[PDB]
Amino acid sequence: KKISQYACQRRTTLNNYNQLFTDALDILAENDELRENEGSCLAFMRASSVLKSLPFPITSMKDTEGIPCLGDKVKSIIEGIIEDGESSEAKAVLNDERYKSFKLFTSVFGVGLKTAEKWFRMGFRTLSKIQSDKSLRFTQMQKAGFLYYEDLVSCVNRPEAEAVSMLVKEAVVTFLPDALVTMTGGFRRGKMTGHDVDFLITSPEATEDEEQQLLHKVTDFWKQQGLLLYHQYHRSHLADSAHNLRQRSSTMDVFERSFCILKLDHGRVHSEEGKGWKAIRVDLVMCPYDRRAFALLGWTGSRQFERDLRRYATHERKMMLDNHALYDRTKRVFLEAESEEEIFAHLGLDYIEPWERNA
DNA sequence: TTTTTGGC
DNA sequence: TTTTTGGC
DNA sequence: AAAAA
Ligand SMILES: Nc1ccn([C@H]2CC[C@@H](COP(=O)(O)OP(=O)(O)OP(=O)(O)O)O2)c(=O)n1
Ligand SMILES: [Mg+2]
Ligand code: NA
Repeated sequence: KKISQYACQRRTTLNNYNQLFTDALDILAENDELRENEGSCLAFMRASSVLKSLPFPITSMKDTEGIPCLGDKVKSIIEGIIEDGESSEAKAVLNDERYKSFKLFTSVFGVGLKTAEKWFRMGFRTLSKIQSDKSLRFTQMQKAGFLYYEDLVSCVNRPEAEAVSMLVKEAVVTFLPDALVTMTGGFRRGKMTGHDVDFLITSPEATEDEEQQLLHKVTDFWKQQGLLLYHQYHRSHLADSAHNLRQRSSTMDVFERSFCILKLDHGRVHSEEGKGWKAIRVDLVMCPYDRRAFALLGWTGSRQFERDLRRYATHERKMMLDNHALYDRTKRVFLEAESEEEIFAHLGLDYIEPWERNA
C-alpha cells in the first residue's frame, strides 16, 4: 500500500501529473549540483523522482501524507506552489547570476564545473565574449562544442536516433557480421527526445582482441566516410558527478567505451533545408556477450533508477550490483542472469519495464 | 547545514 | 554527533 | 536535505 523510497520499487512512466512541482525541484537540485552540495542535491532529486511516479496531481498538503523523501524543506516548496502556482525558491535560483552563468557555460560540450567557475571568476557572462577573447585556450572537446553549438543545444528526435542506428549497424557489421546493436538510454525508455543516442554492442562469436579493436575500427570507418566530427575514449576524460557511473575500475576494464559527434545527413532521416546535415552526439558501449543482461540494465537508465537499484541491493539485500554482475555479499557467490527479468528476480523485485524506469 | 528514525 | 547518500 | 545510527 505504501509508496517505496526506492525508484526500483515504483513504476515511473512519461505521464507526469506533477510537472509544476517537479520543474521547481529539478531547478533546486541543479543549483546544488552546479555548486557541488551533493547531499541536498540528491534530496531534491529523490523528492522530484517520487512525485513523477504519482497517478494524480497534488492539489492540497493532505496529498503529501505517506509519501517518502519529503521533509520540511520539500513540504514548504510544495505548499508555496499550491498557494500561487509558482515557487519563490526556484524563481530566485533562475535570477541568480552564478546559476545563469554555470547553466549557459556547461551547455557547451566539453565544459565542466572547473572551466565554468574559471570563466565566471574572470567576469564572463556570455558565450560571444568567451569565444572572441584573445587569451583563452580551449580543449579539442570544447572546440567541437562551440563549432556544433546550435545542433547540440537542439535535441535529437526519434527519426534522427533511428537514422544514427542505421550508421552504427552498417559500420559494426563490416567487422563483426553476427553483432547485435541495441539502442539504450532515454530512447529505450520511450522518450521522444534525447541529448544523445546510446548504444550497446555485443557479439557471441567475437574474441577478446576483436572486442577490444571494434570501436577503433568503427570510428576509423566513419572517419574514411567523412562522418566523424569528434571522437574520444572515456578512459581519458575525467567526468563530473552528473556523468559518473560510480563503477569499480575492474568492472570498467571489461568494457570498451567511446563517445563521438556524427555528421547526420538529412537525406538519411525518414520524418514528417539549410546546410543539409546535423551534428549528433553518440555514446557507444562494447560489452562481453556473457555480461549483456547486466550491461543492458545498467545503460538503459534512468540515472535515478540505477542508483536506487544499487542502493536497494546494498541496504536491503546485502548484495552488490554493477554494469557487469550481481554479487551476494553473505553467500560470497555471483548470481548468473541472461535477461533483465532474471536480475530483478535475484533481487526479489517485481519486473519493471524500460518505459516504467523514467525515475 | 537542516530534520527524522530507531534502538540504547 | 557522526555517517551515508550508486564501488572497492 | 533527509534519513539512519
Ligand atoms: N550518472 C549517470 C549517468 C548515466 N547513467 C546511465 C543510465 C543512462 C545511460 C545513458 O546516459 P545519458 O545519455 O546521460 O542519459 P539518458 O537517460 O539517455 O538521457 P538523455 O541522453 O536524454 O540526457 O547511462 C548512469 O547510470 N549514471
Ligand atoms: Mg542518452
Ligand atoms: Na557540459
